[PDB]
Amino acid sequence: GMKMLEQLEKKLGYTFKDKSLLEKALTHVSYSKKEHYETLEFLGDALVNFFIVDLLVQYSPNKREGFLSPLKAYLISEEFFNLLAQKLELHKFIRIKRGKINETIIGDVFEALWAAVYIDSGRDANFTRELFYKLFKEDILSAIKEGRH
Amino acid sequence: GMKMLEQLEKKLGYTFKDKSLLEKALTHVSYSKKEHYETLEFLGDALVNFFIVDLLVQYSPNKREGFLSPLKAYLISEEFFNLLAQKLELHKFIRIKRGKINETIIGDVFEALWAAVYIDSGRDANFTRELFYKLFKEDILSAIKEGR
Ligand SMILES: [Mg+2]
Ligand SMILES: [Mg+2]
Repeated sequence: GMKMLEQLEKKLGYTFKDKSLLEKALTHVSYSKKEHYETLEFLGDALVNFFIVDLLVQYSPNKREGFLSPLKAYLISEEFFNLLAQKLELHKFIRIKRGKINETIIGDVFEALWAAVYIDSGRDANFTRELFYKLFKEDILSAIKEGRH
Repeated sequence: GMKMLEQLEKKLGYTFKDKSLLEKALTHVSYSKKEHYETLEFLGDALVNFFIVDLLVQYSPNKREGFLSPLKAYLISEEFFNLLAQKLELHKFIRIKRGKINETIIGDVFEALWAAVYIDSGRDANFTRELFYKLFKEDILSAIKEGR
């Protein structure tokens, strides 16, 4: 009946001050050239990279870089990022032209989405960090015990 | 603390609650197989990459990723990390046995220092990022505008 252009803030557990910041992260070039998520994703690349290795360092049974690197590569692959986005029904809110979206846009939007939240929050790394954990902390650890990649 | 640490802190502009936390970041495995900077370096790598890209995203006059990546590549270079490490004469505090300090090792310790700052502060990314800007934002800015 309702919820089509949004409901994702209800998934995240975060309501944006600036809606066009959430929009932008969900907007691919083909749909909008003025403002799309390219610059947000670049930030979100490194922003999310820190959220994950900060967990890695803490919960991995090892500690040595040799056992952390192959595990790190996995937890920050588009593939895994998809499994994290699926929990967001991300594909649903992306604003993309034509019928070819793909798995590359997704994780990237997954990337631009946590950078938008970051920036929305007034550059609140901790909060945003914590918002990220409430959603996928569970899943990352799990992925840490089974040892994938 | 100790008869040395205390000065790394005044330069850094931050005093640790955990003294051995800062030491482990300065300690090469050659000096202590048990507690050495390797894991902190893991953290601080992602940590430092974050602070710097954040500044990049913010102050770059060109936003196109095709413009961003390059300067970034330098901003995380071990060359540039050494530029920043010089600001606290970090080689002076590094713990190492049989063998000499390098720029690489200095870059690895730079990373490890910031992860330890981050952890010792209560895993406070905001505070740590600001301490990082207080010290280095000015050099990163002059840098971004193709400052040799
Ligand atoms: Mg990406
Ligand atoms: Mg390193």
